[PDB]
Amino acid sequence: XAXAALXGAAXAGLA
Amino acid sequence: AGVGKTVLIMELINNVAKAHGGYSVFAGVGERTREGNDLYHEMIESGVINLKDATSKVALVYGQMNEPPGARARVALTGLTVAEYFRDQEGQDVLLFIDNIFRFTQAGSEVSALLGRIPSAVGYQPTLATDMGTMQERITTTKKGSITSVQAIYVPADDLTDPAPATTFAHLDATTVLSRAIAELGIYPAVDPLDSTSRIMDPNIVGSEHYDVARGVQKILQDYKSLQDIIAILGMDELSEEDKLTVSRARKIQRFLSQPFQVAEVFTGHLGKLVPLKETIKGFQQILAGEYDHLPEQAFYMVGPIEEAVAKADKLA
Amino acid sequence: DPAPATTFAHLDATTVLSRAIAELGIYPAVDPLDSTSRIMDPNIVGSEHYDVARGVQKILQDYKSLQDIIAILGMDELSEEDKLTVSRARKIQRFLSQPFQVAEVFTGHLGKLVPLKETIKGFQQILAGEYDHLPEQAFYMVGPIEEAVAKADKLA
Amino acid sequence: AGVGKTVLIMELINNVAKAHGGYSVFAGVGERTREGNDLYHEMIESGVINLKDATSKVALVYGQMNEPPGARARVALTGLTVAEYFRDQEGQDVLLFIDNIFRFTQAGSEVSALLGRIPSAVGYQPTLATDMGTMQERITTTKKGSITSVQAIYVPADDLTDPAPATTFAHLDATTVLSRAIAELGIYPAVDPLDSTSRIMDPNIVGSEHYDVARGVQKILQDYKSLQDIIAILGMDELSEEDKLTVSRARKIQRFLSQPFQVAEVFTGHLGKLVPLKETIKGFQQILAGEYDHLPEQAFYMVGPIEEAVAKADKLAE
Amino acid sequence: ATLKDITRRLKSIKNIQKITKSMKMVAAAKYARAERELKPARVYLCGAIHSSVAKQMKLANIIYYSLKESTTSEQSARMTAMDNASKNASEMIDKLTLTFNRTRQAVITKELIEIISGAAAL
Amino acid sequence: YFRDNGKHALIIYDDLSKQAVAYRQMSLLLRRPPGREAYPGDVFYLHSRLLERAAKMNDAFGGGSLTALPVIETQAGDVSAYIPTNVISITDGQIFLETELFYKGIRPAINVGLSVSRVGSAAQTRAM
Amino acid sequence: YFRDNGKHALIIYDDLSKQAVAYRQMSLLLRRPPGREAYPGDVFYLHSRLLERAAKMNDAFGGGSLTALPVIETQAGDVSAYIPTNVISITDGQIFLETELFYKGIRPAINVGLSVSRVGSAAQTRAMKQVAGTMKLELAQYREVAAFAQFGSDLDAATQQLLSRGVRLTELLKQGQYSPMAIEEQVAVIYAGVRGYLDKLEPSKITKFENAFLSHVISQHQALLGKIRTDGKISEESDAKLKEIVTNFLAGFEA
Amino acid sequence: YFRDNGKHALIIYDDLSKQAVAYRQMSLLLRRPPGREAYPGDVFYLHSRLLERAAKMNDAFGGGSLTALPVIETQAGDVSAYIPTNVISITDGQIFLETELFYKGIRPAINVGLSVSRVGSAAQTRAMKQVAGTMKLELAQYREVAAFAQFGSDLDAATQQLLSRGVRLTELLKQGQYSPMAIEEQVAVIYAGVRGYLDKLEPSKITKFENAFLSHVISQHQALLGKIRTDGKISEESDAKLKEIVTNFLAGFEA
Ligand SMILES: Nc1ncnc2c1ncn2[C@@H]1O[C@H](COP(=O)(O)OP(=O)(O)O)[C@@H](O)[C@H]1O
Ligand SMILES: [Mg+2]
Repeated sequence: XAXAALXGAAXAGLA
Repeated sequence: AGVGKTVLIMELINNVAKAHGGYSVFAGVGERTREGNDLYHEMIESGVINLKDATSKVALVYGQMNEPPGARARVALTGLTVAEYFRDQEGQDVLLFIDNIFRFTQAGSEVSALLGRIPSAVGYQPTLATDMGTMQERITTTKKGSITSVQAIYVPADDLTDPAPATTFAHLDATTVLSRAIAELGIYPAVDPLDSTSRIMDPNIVGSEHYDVARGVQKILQDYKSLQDIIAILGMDELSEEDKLTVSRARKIQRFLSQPFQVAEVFTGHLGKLVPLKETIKGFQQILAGEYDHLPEQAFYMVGPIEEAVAKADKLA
Repeated sequence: DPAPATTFAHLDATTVLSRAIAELGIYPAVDPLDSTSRIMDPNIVGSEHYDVARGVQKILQDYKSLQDIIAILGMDELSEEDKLTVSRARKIQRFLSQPFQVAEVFTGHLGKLVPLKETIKGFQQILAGEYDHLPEQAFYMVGPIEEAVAKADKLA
Repeated sequence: AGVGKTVLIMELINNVAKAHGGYSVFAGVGERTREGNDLYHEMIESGVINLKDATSKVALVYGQMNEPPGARARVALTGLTVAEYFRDQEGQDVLLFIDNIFRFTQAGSEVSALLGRIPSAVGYQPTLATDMGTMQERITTTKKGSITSVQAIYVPADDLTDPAPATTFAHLDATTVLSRAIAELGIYPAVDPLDSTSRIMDPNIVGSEHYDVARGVQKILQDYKSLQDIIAILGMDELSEEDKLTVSRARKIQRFLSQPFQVAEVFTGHLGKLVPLKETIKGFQQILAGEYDHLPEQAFYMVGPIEEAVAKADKLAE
Repeated sequence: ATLKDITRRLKSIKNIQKITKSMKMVAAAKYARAERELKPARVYLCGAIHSSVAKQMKLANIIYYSLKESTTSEQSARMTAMDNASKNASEMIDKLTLTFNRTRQAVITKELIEIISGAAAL
Repeated sequence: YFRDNGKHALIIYDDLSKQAVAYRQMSLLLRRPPGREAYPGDVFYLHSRLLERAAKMNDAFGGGSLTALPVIETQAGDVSAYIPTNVISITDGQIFLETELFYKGIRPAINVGLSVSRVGSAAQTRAM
Repeated sequence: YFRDNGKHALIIYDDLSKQAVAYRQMSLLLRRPPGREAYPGDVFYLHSRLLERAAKMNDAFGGGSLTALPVIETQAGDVSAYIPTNVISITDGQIFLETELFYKGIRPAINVGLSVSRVGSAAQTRAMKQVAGTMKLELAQYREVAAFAQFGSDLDAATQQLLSRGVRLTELLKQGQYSPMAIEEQVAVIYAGVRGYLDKLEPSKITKFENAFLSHVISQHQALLGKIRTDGKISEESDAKLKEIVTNFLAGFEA
Repeated sequence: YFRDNGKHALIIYDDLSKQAVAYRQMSLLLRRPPGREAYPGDVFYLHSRLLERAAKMNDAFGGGSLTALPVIETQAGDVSAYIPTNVISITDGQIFLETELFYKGIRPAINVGLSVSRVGSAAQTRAMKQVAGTMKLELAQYREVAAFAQFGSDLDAATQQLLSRGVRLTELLKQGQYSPMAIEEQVAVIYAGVRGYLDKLEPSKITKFENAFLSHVISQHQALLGKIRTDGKISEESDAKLKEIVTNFLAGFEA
């Protein structure tokens, strides 16, 4: 949510 | 950061010059002035750049963050032009690095907006896909040579379906996921063996052998991942003669997947290794095989070809 | 959406179809808590009809609220009482489906046309716990309640 | 909408404006006409307004909801202007009440397109902030005089991030945030304990007892907030007795925070209570201290001072 | 749905998932112990446990039996139950994030369209 | 007419949702730039102006009155919505009906929590 | 002016959010084209051109510097909104503050997990690193388990350990306002928890402990701190001296 | 041209998704009001007009035809988006491929439940009708019991048995690329599974059985195939012959 972008590239192995 | 991003970028460069006599370009789209200069001297200290001679293996293109949208909009192309030459004029196998692909797109929207056009979904440019394709498409293998691009991707809001990222995937042939966790195991390059993917990982393309080995390494890596939870809680022992081998091997595997880079010799005090594809398949093939089950873990840490795994064991009594 | 949204006001009866329901295999995929009719009035359909109708809706509404929990924790932690609404609801839910002549090619069953009194009835009983013994499946894709009893035998 | 901005403003006029001893200015900007009438007649019935002599302690200015955007875009200025006079020209300390300042902003937005402007975010005018600035900047205490402004602030769609409410925070020294979620529970005043702030909430200013209690009260509510969603599903058993005591205390505090207003009797069906600062600090202090773990929550609901909670317990005892 | 609303559930289901996951690790632990202690004794939210006996419900030598058994079965049940609860919670976190991102995007577009709309009418 | 003549009237505006749409239409067609959600920047005013008319006159004016019961149609039970809040912020309270309540057997589907009366007991008989 | 002349300067922009708004207002009034959130197409550029001006010069230029602390005000924690996105993307890191944290008692409300410093240790003293490093590690380790605590009906002593270290270290990070400490004082305190001295202490006391402990060393032991400062690190000696200093103080403390 | 001249063509639009974005680009640049997803009001029509052109002419018009297999790319399996819904509301069915399935190793990752063929049954061969008919039925009874739940202990022989075909049938449906099968070859292999000739067998063997059992009947039995294919139905003899054919092959199959 709101600040998730500060994790990051988290679901990357899905792309 | 923290994860060997620059070092890996530098080894690739090196390895391209070495194994393919191909040069490289580095395009910094929206580079932080601080970081550019830091990249510069880092390459230098590692050799890839040579201020004294004519042995430099990289050309650097910069589109700093202070530059106006149009400049940060074009810099990638500029870098592209450069690389194209080592392909269309000298038929090598160039390397193109775009850092970061996101800032390209973003630069596109800014220019678009300025041109007063109506933004599309999520505010991006109506020409999002074209802007991208007129660029991406120049990156290919022609009859003369080939340009390969390593693009640094920044996913917005961690949203894989965001227009920016989504568009971009339409052109990717493979991902290289650097992982902080892996790095934490001391493993370097810190590439994630389970998250990183390739379109060419098809037996129809890499050949049944290559394909099988790969699919082998991965499953084991996967299985071990399962057990991971058990080990820590219920203790490493209900493990079968079978369950205990998958682990052992996996653990050897995880290590065999790590490696010393020539780029990092300057102060790693360790010689680099440029393992060959043949050697790579063989190595993993055997571990899977069970040839080195007797060998100990640490034997495989930071080495090149399996042969080194063997010798390391020696020196390790 | 402005289109459909602005349309409701012009109808006397509305059959809202649901993808969610359809995906469950229920056909027609009518949402029983979202479809309405100006005629649903005791002084028009009679109180027997009016009572079963509201009866069915209340159990389905009740089941709907339990769903969030059932979703993480399943039924185990449910009350004996709650579990009974869930059973009944899932049986009413199923009993609402039906094979159309027009859709025979897909259901693989012979179309059925249930008479109003047949419907009021079959629903009463379900409500009234007269079939708490039969399995859900017995109710799926059938005409009159009678067929739902048989289907039960066939299921053994 | 309807969370108690006005009522709270009403209780403050009562508990503060009434014992003032200086002037007061109440500017009704874009609010309900019915209200202006209620207030006027109340001021009179209480002598704050005197129709026979010069004892009037309050000036009134009105630009209600039945006015065109132009009037609404200006009443606040009118009211503020009156108030500035008593600040500077005379200087004897003034109380300023505005209800509701949001209306000033929404007034501007209403004519903004006819003024030929590209709309900013959320449909607001592009000059929102500045418009607010040149205005809010006059509403202030100076060396000449003192203003004590209480402004009601509407929150469109209940979204505190809305450009308007959002832009206002900076202009304040103290903020009382009301919440529908709290209100919905029957807890009035519906203040959100974890979203309200004051510049003086400083140990160096209110003192450590005040300070430690407040913070103490906040920690427990936060602690409890965290747990809420969890016990909700997983239940309460697995909870440590340590943790099931904060659940207790929190629930109690949550109640002790409510209060029957003098101005809301028509609403609560309870005689309004006015608690003094020390009665407050103490009552909470005690609850935190475990000194009432025996009384029931309900006893704490809709009461004034802690004693009433104790009394209510007995009355509740059967 | 409201990003504020979806953020709530998400915030919570994220928690429930970790708790639940934590409870299983526990349940597995005790259950390990139990399987061993069980061995000898035979030579003499917990799933559908408490209920199963409850329904069908309407010394020492054996007391320790029904006990020594009723704990393996329980620590067994809790474990699998919590295993699936987080399995559920994970399906949910994944599902909700999807709704989050659809809305998140939609909100942005909707605003921008509004702006453009008003600008173009001048 | 009734209000001003010491008589008593009750007016139902069923519903103000469709009226706003009409307004929005009329407005856009005149080329007045569209505002939030496409409505004219003054939708609030459109309703305030109207509902302020409902009132209770003093004995000096005949003691007559005008009581208004305006109807608003939410979507997905969302009362926080811009128009729904616009109107909630004018009237002397609201009666909120939920479909959940309704189906559940609670009819009227009045949601006690969310409904209010800014008049309070002053509008009730002592008995009540 | 400072930067260029061999001097060092610090700058705080409070906020860049308001400035963006100012710029937007002008843009739209001039009728330039509006983008997402009504921001002009050159709003990114506005900040990048600003924030880049800060930098560390080379001796060849004077060695002077300009550090920047720009402030951005998010909304409902939406770091991904327009302006926050730019600035985050422009700067070398972020210090993320949360309300939840704040109310929970963590003040300053720094969300340690989500905050960053690209520059990192390259800016930390050897003294600090000497301690910062393990701290960072146990915390990260706590963060993994934290959620379990409140329901840890029977956790092994392995993780149960990290829970303890977790809360203590966390308590160590707390801080009052207007009272910035010297690098030497910070390490002394951190050393206490990090070494395990406060593990048996009560969480409710860490705040009190530090206060008093630090008052003591600032009073009594200004020579060790001087050392720590000077030597730039924790010598094997000063290390031992600290051991006694805390072990005795603690004893005293729990009388 | 082919449809119009008594001939038969196949057109593949790969993708309609990208065309739609191309058109949208055009539309926005022309300044046409962006709607849902920023798409212009006429994007549905963009698709309908195109797709209406695929068609089956009668004899009095050449009996020719045009078959369209348009491709649409969903984001995160969201089958409700604006563009996907549009297209679904045009064609005569869909074949949804699942990410889950694809990774779990089921390819073609076809979602048996979701996918549809509104008009194709009539176009279906009897032979397939004969075998495929009781395949979705079987798969229907398998769709249920086949939960997300990986570790589930089951009871009931029937439901057990149902679960058992399901995994076999599923193995029969996996297919590599570039190796399109002859209809008669399909009925043959499908026959083996739907009839029970693979029940006694282990799901990991299915693939292997297929290739081996297929080459076998292709090599030795071109005689029966041709009948099936020629007759276009499965005659009593053909079926009788087939039954033994699976029978014997089985009997000799090396694990
Ligand atoms: N302090 C309070 N005590 C009891 N009821 C209250 C209180 N504040 C508000 N209410 C209820 O809320 C309604 C709306 O309050 P009001 O002040 O009119 O809200 P706002 O001005 O914030 O829209 C009141 O009419 C009353 O019914
Ligand atoms: Mg009010």
